[PDB]
Amino acid sequence: KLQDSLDAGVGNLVDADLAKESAKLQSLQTKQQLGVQALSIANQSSSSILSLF
Amino acid sequence: KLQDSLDAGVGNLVDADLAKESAKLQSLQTKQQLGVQALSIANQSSSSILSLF
Amino acid sequence: LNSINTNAGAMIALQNLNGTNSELTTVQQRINTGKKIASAKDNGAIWATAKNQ
Amino acid sequence: LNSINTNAGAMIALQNLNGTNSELTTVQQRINTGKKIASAKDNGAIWATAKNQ
Amino acid sequence: LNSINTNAGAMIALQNLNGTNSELTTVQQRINTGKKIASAKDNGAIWATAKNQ
Amino acid sequence: SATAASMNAVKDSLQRGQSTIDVALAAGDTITDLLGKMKEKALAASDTSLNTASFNALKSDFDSLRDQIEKAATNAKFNGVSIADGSTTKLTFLANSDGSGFTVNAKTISLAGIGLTTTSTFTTAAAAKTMIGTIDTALQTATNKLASLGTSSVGLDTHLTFVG
Amino acid sequence: SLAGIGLTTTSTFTTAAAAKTMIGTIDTALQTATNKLASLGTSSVGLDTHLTFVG
Repeated sequence: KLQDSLDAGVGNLVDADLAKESAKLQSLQTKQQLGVQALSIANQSSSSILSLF
Repeated sequence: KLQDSLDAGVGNLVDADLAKESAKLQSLQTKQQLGVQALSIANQSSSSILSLF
Repeated sequence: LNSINTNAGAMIALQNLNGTNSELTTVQQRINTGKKIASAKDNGAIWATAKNQ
Repeated sequence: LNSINTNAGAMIALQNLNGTNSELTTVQQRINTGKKIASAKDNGAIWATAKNQ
Repeated sequence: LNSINTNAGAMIALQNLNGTNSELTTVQQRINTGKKIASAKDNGAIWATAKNQ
Repeated sequence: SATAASMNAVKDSLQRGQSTIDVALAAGDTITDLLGKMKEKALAASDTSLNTASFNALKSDFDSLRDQIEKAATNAKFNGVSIADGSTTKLTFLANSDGSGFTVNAKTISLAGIGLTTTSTFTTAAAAKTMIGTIDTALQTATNKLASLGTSSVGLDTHLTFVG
Repeated sequence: SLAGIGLTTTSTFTTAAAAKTMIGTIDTALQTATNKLASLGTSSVGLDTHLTFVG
């Protein structure tokens, strides 16, 4: 019984509760797509200078 | 009686507790599928670079 | 500032994207391992305590 | 770091998947053999005592 | 509210699922032990009364 | 512009220190698993009810794990430099363009550094009963050293982000 | 081999007392062979652990 209790205590200290990461994964994937699109938009700022010449 | 005691001692030494294996097997199968999915997500990091070009 | 030699907005966007990729890598390791403290880099005190336990 | 050559996160995920596969094959052999010490590799000293007994 | 940094509905669904898990765990433990009160945690007063009796 | 261009060397030294600490952490994982197996070996040898052959086999397994710890500590090098081999007192990595460092004290994890010895063993049950606590202290100091190295690596990564 | 476990290619018994001595001879041979196999298994586990660290 004491060995089972120690293993349960190690699992409490260390184990991740994966149901939260199941949502955080999709959220961070949407964040990565939005950030890549925002960077692609930010890269284009130099293009406007050519229209003035 | 002595031979029975010796065989019981060998069984105490080497025999597995299969009831714990019945839980560890299912947990490791779920963990293996989760690790395969996580590695598959890790493989895709290069694809974001194409959007910037 | 309509400079062509420098683009600060791309710099800030790349920093935000790098932070998003870091968070996604953390979630990836936490899913594939099943542990929120898989190594001494995650949290050294709780990690050493769990190892001794 | 947005390298198109090195992919450190995939290597880390592959290491965790290899460790999970090792634990799973260990559980498979322990389930089919019925022993937690089926051979000298599992524990040479206990295997020796069990063989002599 | 269309945030990518927060998901309160997933939190409430997690709370409800954890409560259902607690009910399923206490019921399976009651089926296994065969008693509505198998330990002092279940109900200490009638537990001590049943121990003395 | 020169001060900004000089920061690439700072980032390079920071990542080099991170990789060195990573190799040390892998060797420490090996050393901790070996120390745990040595613990159950000494704990079994402490029992007086065993016959001589079982105590001898436990002694042989203990010596084998000890030699394995010595080799695993020997091999923990990143390109000829090591924070855990015990070959140096400390490593330093650039923290700024002026050459100010980011000191990382070495944490030796060889048998000499964890309080053990190349010839440590037990020849009697009382010697195994003392080796129980000896291995406990060794594993505890090893986990403390690895925790300090991991905290140093996280600090290296944080300063890397600030330098960028 | 038979030379490595304390026996011989011509080892045998021709009398009951020789068989009673061979009982202990076979005991010592089985014990030494089993200890050798245990050391080989420990060496194999060490090779696997070093393989993981090398990767």
